[PDB]
Amino acid sequence: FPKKGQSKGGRNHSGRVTVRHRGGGHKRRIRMVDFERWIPGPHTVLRIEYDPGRSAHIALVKEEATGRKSYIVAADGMRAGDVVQSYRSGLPQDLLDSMGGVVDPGILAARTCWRGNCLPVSMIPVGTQIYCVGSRPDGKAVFCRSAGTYATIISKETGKFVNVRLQSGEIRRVSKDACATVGIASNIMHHYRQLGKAGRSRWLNIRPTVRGLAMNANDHPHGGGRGKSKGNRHPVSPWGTPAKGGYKTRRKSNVNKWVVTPRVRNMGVRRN
Amino acid sequence: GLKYRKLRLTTKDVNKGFYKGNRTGSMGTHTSYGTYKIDYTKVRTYVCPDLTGFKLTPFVSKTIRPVHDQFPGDKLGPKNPATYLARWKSENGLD
Amino acid sequence: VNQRMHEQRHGDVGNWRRPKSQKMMIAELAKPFVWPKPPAEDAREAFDYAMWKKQKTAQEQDTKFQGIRAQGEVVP
Amino acid sequence: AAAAAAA
Amino acid sequence: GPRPTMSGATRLVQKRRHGFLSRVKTKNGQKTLKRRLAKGRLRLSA
RNA sequence: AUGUAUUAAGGAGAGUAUAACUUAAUUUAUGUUUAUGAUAGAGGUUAUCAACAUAUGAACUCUUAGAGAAAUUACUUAAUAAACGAAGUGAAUUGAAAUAUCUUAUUAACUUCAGGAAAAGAAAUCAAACGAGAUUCUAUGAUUAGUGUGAACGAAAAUAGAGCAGCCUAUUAAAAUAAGUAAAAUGGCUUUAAAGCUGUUUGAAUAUUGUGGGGAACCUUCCUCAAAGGCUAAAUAUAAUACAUGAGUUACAGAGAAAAGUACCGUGAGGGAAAGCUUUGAAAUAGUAGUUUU
RNA sequence: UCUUACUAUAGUCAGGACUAUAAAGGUCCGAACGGGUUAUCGUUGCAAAGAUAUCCGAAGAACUAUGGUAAGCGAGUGAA
RNA sequence: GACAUGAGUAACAAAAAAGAGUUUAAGGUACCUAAAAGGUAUCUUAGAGUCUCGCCUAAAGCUUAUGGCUACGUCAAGUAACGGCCUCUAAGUUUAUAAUCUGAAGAUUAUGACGAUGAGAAAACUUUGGUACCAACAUUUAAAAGUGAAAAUUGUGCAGGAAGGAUAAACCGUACCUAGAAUCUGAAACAAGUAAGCUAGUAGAGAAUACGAAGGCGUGAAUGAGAUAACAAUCAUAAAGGAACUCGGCAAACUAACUACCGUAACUUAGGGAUAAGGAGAGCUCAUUAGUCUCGAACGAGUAAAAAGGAAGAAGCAUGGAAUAUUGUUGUACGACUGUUUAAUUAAAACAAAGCACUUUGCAAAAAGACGAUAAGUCUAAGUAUUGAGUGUGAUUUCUGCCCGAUGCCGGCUGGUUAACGAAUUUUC
RNA sequence: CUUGGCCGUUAAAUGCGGUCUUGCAUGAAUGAUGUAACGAUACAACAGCUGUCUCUAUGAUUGACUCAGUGAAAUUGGAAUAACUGUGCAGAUACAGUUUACCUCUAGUUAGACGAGAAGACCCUAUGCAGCUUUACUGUUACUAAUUAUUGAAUACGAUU
Ligand SMILES: [K+]
Ligand SMILES: [K+]
Ligand SMILES: [K+]
Ligand SMILES: [K+]
Ligand SMILES: [K+]
Ligand SMILES: [K+]
Ligand SMILES: [K+]
Ligand SMILES: [K+]
Ligand SMILES: [K+]
Ligand SMILES: [K+]
Ligand SMILES: [K+]
Ligand SMILES: [K+]
Ligand SMILES: [K+]
Ligand SMILES: [K+]
Ligand SMILES: [K+]
Ligand SMILES: [K+]
Ligand SMILES: [Mg+2]
Ligand SMILES: [Mg+2]
Ligand SMILES: [Mg+2]
Ligand SMILES: [Mg+2]
Ligand SMILES: [Mg+2]
Ligand SMILES: [Mg+2]
Ligand SMILES: [Mg+2]
Ligand SMILES: [Mg+2]
Ligand SMILES: [Mg+2]
Ligand SMILES: [Mg+2]
Ligand SMILES: [Mg+2]
Ligand SMILES: [Mg+2]
Ligand SMILES: [Mg+2]
Ligand SMILES: [Mg+2]
Ligand SMILES: [Mg+2]
Ligand SMILES: [Mg+2]
Ligand SMILES: [Mg+2]
Ligand SMILES: [Mg+2]
Ligand SMILES: [Mg+2]
Ligand SMILES: [Mg+2]
Ligand SMILES: [Mg+2]
Ligand SMILES: [Mg+2]
Ligand SMILES: [Mg+2]
Ligand SMILES: [Mg+2]
Ligand SMILES: [Mg+2]
Ligand SMILES: [Mg+2]
Ligand SMILES: [Mg+2]
Ligand SMILES: [Mg+2]
Ligand SMILES: [Mg+2]
Ligand SMILES: [Mg+2]
Ligand SMILES: [Mg+2]
Ligand SMILES: [Mg+2]
Ligand SMILES: [Mg+2]
Ligand SMILES: [Mg+2]
Ligand SMILES: [Mg+2]
Ligand SMILES: [Mg+2]
Ligand SMILES: [Mg+2]
Ligand SMILES: [Mg+2]
Ligand SMILES: [Mg+2]
Ligand SMILES: [Mg+2]
Ligand SMILES: [Mg+2]
Ligand SMILES: [Mg+2]
Ligand SMILES: [Mg+2]
Ligand SMILES: [Mg+2]
Ligand SMILES: [Mg+2]
Ligand SMILES: [Mg+2]
Ligand SMILES: [Mg+2]
Ligand SMILES: [Mg+2]
Ligand SMILES: [Mg+2]
Ligand SMILES: [Mg+2]
Ligand SMILES: [Mg+2]
Ligand SMILES: [Mg+2]
Ligand SMILES: [Mg+2]
Ligand SMILES: [Mg+2]
Ligand SMILES: [Mg+2]
Ligand SMILES: [Mg+2]
Ligand SMILES: [Mg+2]
Ligand SMILES: [Mg+2]
Repeated sequence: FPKKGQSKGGRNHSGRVTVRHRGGGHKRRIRMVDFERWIPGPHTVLRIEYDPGRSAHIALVKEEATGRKSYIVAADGMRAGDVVQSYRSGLPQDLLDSMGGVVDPGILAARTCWRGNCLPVSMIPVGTQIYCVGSRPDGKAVFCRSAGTYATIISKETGKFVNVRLQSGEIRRVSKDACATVGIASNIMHHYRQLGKAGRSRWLNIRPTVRGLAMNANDHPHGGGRGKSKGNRHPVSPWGTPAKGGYKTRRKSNVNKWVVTPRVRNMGVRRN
Repeated sequence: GLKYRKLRLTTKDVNKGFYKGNRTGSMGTHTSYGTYKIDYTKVRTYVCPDLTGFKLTPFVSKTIRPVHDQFPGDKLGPKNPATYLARWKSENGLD
Repeated sequence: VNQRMHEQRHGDVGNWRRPKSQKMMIAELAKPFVWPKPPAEDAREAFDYAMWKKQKTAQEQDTKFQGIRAQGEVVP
Repeated sequence: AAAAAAA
Repeated sequence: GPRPTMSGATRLVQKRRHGFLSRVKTKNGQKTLKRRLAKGRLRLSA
């Protein structure tokens, strides 16, 4: 469906700019991507398409049972013709009766832990790389949907949760029935591209960014002064929020009860 | 504009979809492709009788001086519903 | 429809308004019809064309004298 | 305006 | 100094901003009409 | 300008006998008195040569069904401005010779709701050892008591006048006499510290056989009233119309408006003229004439 | 209805050259068009921002048209 | 408010331009003529037109918009040869409905309604998603050929390119004006500004440049006729010298376009530099001709065919003959670059920029950030740590050192402090 | 300080370029530093070119000028509105003394009338304003922390005693 309106320029329903540096890009259409994948059965990848409003690539799959087509985030290496299946709505009969037992942790992983297959995080063995990690038992995928991102399974519990390490390095507690696609998000070379010119940024709906030092004392805490002057003022946003030093913008009353090992803060040190 | 802009806008001043009728009446309905089908149940006709042999003219000779009707003792002289009913009995009783 | 010139209520005083428009209709007759020709100027005596012509010229000149004054001039 | 100014 | 801001001005925008329906159908517009009516104006809008 | 009387939804568009007003734009009738009125003719367009009183036909379009670029569409026996009133919200200029509390000010303004007025109202009122006896408006009390560092702010009793009306069986139809109420702590408002209003947390009693509230911190006796339920005209506010009065105006005056919220200005909100008559004809100013000087 | 940004629907850019392309370039020369570099004139001007010459961009972060949106306690918009 | 002064002065100069005849209506004079009339000539006011000359011309022309203080006899069922109304919807709007939030006012989400700058059957008679789509760009296609549109076909690049509905003739618009000659906006009869189509021909790569067929114009006396001082503006030429001028080569001049021409340095991010620099050629006439074309009958002839063509020739001071394209080179500072900026005194070294770096955001019901008298809620985003936001720096080569004391932020003890709360207390009347 | 010393450029270098540097008061993302490319940026030099100049002259058009027609503006206390020296609210057409000048216009010109225009932007004043700044005074918020209320249990573990 088309992506049009004043929201493309960074305006909310009031009409004022709530997101700076937006507007004027190319005309786009939104692609309805499936992040739940409840319908079971084999799905044939028809083609790997390019999504403008996404970092990774989307694959147009086709349900061989009904013929319905849908979009899904393509995995690193997934090509046309590959067969994917979602075991989120339970295991099929043919696969369940083969082993005969109630559950065979060995053979199930050998036949279902394939690239592009969506399974509950519990059915995936430890050490597997996934890129559509869910949060709730019946919620869509929310983590590692960007290009080149993935997550590993640290440990499993009898328990209702499983631990996974996200792209940021945060080991957090995830539900047991949370969905997860095996593999890595395609387009792993996205963070290496270079636009080359200012005009290419204007096509992507990015408008110029004016620095606080370039403004007057009336519209920024950094404005004012003769010549180039920071003003002995600690870096802040136009509204007084510290822009450096480690000030966390997460609400204190909203404690993350799913965090096992928090991220490793760099603390302003240089990486390279 | 300075002053003509302050007059009442008419159909002879603008063309960008500005329509304004002259209260001529609705004679049909518009179609979905821009036509008009006339509903003759709304069209009006003029019932003009046969004037052949009619002797009355719109003027009366001034020799016949004007004289108003008199209704002594009756406040609603000409509009009296009783003198109309009583007069009806003698003149025309059937209808 | 024929429009009318906007005018002031009292000629040269009052608010600016516009009279009601005029509507003319042209019927395509099935039988032809021809109008008579106007009488010659020397045959309009039944309408007092002689006196009416003098009064018209008198009013005709009065409107020309006012037009010269409206331009900021005077007849030498 | 006037350009002559004894600034 | 003044500018020629009425160049290319259309009469459709005159009716959408200062028209009559743009006032009777609004909360603030009813004040304008009620104000101009108490003063005695003949031109309540446009 | 004030006073009195009456009245309680206002405008626009276009059209039309240019004193006559709504496509019927000068309708049609009745009664009385008509020069001792009222305050023995001529005349239906060469008209209305009849005033008063009571009736009567007609009275378009928009605001004002729905839509829309008001006076259009499309339908149809579709239809209520402002000012004044109560509550809620609530500034600043200014003064203090600066300025914070204060003052300006329970002001302006805005929002909601309501009627021709509204609100308020027949004491859980004031008084002080005597007594008054609802509310509302005006004056005195009063540049007072009192508060405030100051600047300033500022009552009540009572008196006089305008009106006067009491009730629950309310001249419109309501109470089985009022409990999360009175009251307390705390945060505010108001204010003199009481009384009154109020968010939060808590939380009573049952009539002079002295139960409850009040009487300006507070306690006590006495006096006084009887909350947590209601009704009520008049005097008052505003607008319109009419009339009365005038050491009020008489045209740069009086209303902005003697043809006006019109012309004109502004995108707009909004701003906003000039202009009387047949009388008189000052000063400045201009071209000449007489005398006189150059 | 000016103007800034955004937004919807539309429209315009003679000709030529280089470049890997027949079409892939904030490429080149240069009209329309859009800017306003320098100079002179004008300064009770033709003009309360104009005239002439010169100069810059001219397939792009381009320009233009008709609508719409965001402005006045907080500041709308702002390649500032 | 009236009337003076300046002053009967400035002004009526877009570097298009006028000259000589004719003529209508009304009226004012002189003469002829005295019966009024009429005639001849002339002047004034308002017009019209003929001949000649010039200007605009991808306009100052024609046909139509936005619009209009110009004027009202402007005529349509539909197509050819027409828009609106009407139907559908975009961005958005809503004193419509429901729910929700909210000191009132109101706000929010859904639905409905409304809303063009878009899409709407047939007619010279008519009533699924590349099996795709109709954004940009390129290509091909109504068969005699060429050109320009319409629509379609095929392909290319990334920046990945609407929605919805379908599929016997009413009502409204129709005049005139388009800005160099009487009409729009700029206070106005203003040397400014404003949309679309057409806009002869010659000559060219061309909408450049020059001419200009038709058409219009050479203003409403808002002017006209003379004279041709100083000086000013806008221009032309110039002996010898050639920046001696000046803050400074300001201004002006030199240079210039074209060819399928030759040639081209340091340096370089290997693309450039470069159209470097510096040279050559050009018009008219003509020998000559492989094919194409024409004429006659393979061959012959022909440029009253397009082209090719050469060390050919003629004339003049001169053949890029007139007009149009405004020098070359060199060393630094600043900013990489193309761009943007104080509308109307500063266009730049300032801003932006690709790139670089740091801080921040795990999305379990609110990701952070922004907005919300203040919330629901909206953008962020139908995004997910290679995401978004904020801050600084400002491509790339070579590099980015020392100090955590001060300040800020972040983290950390079964710690100290610690208001409210509160064990234990203490009063006035 | 200062035209810093030296070298090149110029007949002549307070300039420009290179270098030495003991830097009033360079410095590393308030980035340091060197090239290609780019620039209506700024500075300096060369060649060519020219009326920029030595040094102006001539010519053309439109104004200027005269005649006819139409017809402004700023401005103005009133004026019979000379020169010099002195004087004086301290720079005289107007006062003192002396001198000079028949009355009146036209076209030029701008020395003066402390010429006209804008109740000086500079400077200072006022217990006058506005915006901005901060570890100014006094305040409100974002945000952070504890707790009554909505709101109830159960083990503990333990401390007061
Ligand atoms: K018209
Ligand atoms: K006192
Ligand atoms: K109290
Ligand atoms: K009671
Ligand atoms: K600009
Ligand atoms: K039609
Ligand atoms: K509300
Ligand atoms: K030059
Ligand atoms: K030759
Ligand atoms: K910078
Ligand atoms: K820099
Ligand atoms: K340190
Ligand atoms: K520190
Ligand atoms: K540039
Ligand atoms: K003095
Ligand atoms: K002078
Ligand atoms: Mg940003
Ligand atoms: Mg950036
Ligand atoms: Mg920036
Ligand atoms: Mg700045
Ligand atoms: Mg600040
Ligand atoms: Mg500094
Ligand atoms: Mg029009
Ligand atoms: Mg319409
Ligand atoms: Mg302005
Ligand atoms: Mg415009
Ligand atoms: Mg309605
Ligand atoms: Mg209606
Ligand atoms: Mg009193
Ligand atoms: Mg004091
Ligand atoms: Mg009781
Ligand atoms: Mg209480
Ligand atoms: Mg008490
Ligand atoms: Mg009480
Ligand atoms: Mg007491
Ligand atoms: Mg008056
Ligand atoms: Mg008088
Ligand atoms: Mg007189
Ligand atoms: Mg606009
Ligand atoms: Mg380019
Ligand atoms: Mg001058
Ligand atoms: Mg260029
Ligand atoms: Mg160019
Ligand atoms: Mg003079
Ligand atoms: Mg003169
Ligand atoms: Mg003159
Ligand atoms: Mg004559
Ligand atoms: Mg609709
Ligand atoms: Mg349309
Ligand atoms: Mg013009
Ligand atoms: Mg023109
Ligand atoms: Mg005009
Ligand atoms: Mg041309
Ligand atoms: Mg013309
Ligand atoms: Mg002429
Ligand atoms: Mg010479
Ligand atoms: Mg020479
Ligand atoms: Mg020199
Ligand atoms: Mg010299
Ligand atoms: Mg020769
Ligand atoms: Mg630059
Ligand atoms: Mg400027
Ligand atoms: Mg400039
Ligand atoms: Mg860098
Ligand atoms: Mg959030
Ligand atoms: Mg460092
Ligand atoms: Mg430390
Ligand atoms: Mg306490
Ligand atoms: Mg630094
Ligand atoms: Mg003259
Ligand atoms: Mg002296
Ligand atoms: Mg004297
Ligand atoms: Mg002079
Ligand atoms: Mg003097």
